[PDB]
Amino acid sequence: DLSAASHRIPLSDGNSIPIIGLGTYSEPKSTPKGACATSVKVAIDTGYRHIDGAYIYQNEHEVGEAIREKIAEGKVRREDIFYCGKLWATNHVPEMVRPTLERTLRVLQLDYVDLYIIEVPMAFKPGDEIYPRDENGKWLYHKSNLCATWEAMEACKDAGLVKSLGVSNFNRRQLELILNKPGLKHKPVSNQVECHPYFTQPKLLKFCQQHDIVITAYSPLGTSRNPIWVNVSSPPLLKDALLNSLGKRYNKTAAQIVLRFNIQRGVVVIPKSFNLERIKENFQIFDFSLTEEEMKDIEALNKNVRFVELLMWRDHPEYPFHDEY
Ligand SMILES: NC(=O)c1ccc[n+]([C@@H]2O[C@H](COP(=O)([O-])OP(=O)(O)OC[C@H]3O[C@@H](n4cnc5c(N)ncnc54)[C@H](OP(=O)(O)O)[C@@H]3O)[C@@H](O)[C@H]2O)c1
Ligand SMILES: C[C@]12C=CC(=O)C=C1CC[C@@H]1[C@@H]2C(=O)C[C@@]2(C)[C@H]1CC[C@]2(O)/C(O)=C/O
Repeated sequence: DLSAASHRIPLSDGNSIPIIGLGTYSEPKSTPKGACATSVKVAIDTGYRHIDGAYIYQNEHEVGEAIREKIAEGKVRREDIFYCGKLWATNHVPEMVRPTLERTLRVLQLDYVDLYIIEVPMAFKPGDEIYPRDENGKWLYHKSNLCATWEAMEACKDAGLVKSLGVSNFNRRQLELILNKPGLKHKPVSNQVECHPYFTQPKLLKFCQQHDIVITAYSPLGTSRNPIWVNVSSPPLLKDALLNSLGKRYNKTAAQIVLRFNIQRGVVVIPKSFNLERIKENFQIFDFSLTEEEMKDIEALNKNVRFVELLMWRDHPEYPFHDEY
């Protein structure tokens, strides 16, 4: 079915999305300049046709640099590349949405993005600081109004600035809000959330499928496990006994096993790697398939524990991780 040359799955709005993509977040201070650009280029050469990024990653300009060069050389046409950008918490004010998208378009130097999503359901105080906090370190929040923000996102698609609209880190309630919104124009086609063998998102996935919403699994390899923000209570996902055991069976790494797992269930994966060898390794997941029994055993690894909890914002009205899903 899915192959290296053809692995795009349909979105509810008529568009399609490559089931595998390259994630581009990397610790700014511990990441060499140009690393993201080089990686995106290698990814496209390897076969990737989906790049997931965000203005707040502070490297969106490198992403554009790489994409434009590949188009310029004729490696791919703009329509062959799928780029996803995100609207940060400090840009949820309706009037700020379009200008925020336009900024990203100017940074990437492209006419449009394939997918633009609300980064988090929580709104933070607008400004030049992506992490608002007063003198006491108290997080400066802002009253959220998802419906209004969405209408602003819908306007962007009406203007032809983005092909598809979606969300990220949205729970069932927040999704319903948009889905049941009076006079809804464009339903969200995707919800990007943490998803892997240790957090399979069983209920959220079923809900999203009822509405034809595709789930993009971020941190599909269990994250970089940076203690500064990652909950390390759970052991290294890639060190899992079963995942590695199944890997020996197909002569694949645990990383490849976990990526095959999600894409085989229709979940898009956006593994991040700025390493030449690992970028290639993560794409080699079309030359084999997991048996149903194996698929069920891997799913059974679910621990219901998030690597990305974002506890520092558990008090924000829109914190999405309080509910079961
Ligand atoms: N929307 C949201 O709220 C949200 C949140 C977090 C992340 N994301 C997106 O999701 C992407 C993926 O998640 P993530 O970066 O957190 O995590 P991840 O993709 O789960 O894991 C990345 C870590 O794994 C390493 N790695 C990559 N391939 C490997 C392989 N084959 N074997 C062993 N280690 C490997 C990477 O190091 P090397 O680079 O050295 O290979 C890096 O430290 C992000 O980069 C971003 O585009 C979205
Ligand atoms: C999840 C998150 C927000 C949405 C997104 O697309 C990607 C990321 C990955 C990096 C996270 C970021 C945050 O939410 C803020 C964090 C957690 C940052 C790493 C350190 C950080 O910048 C911090 O500690 C300041 O608050």
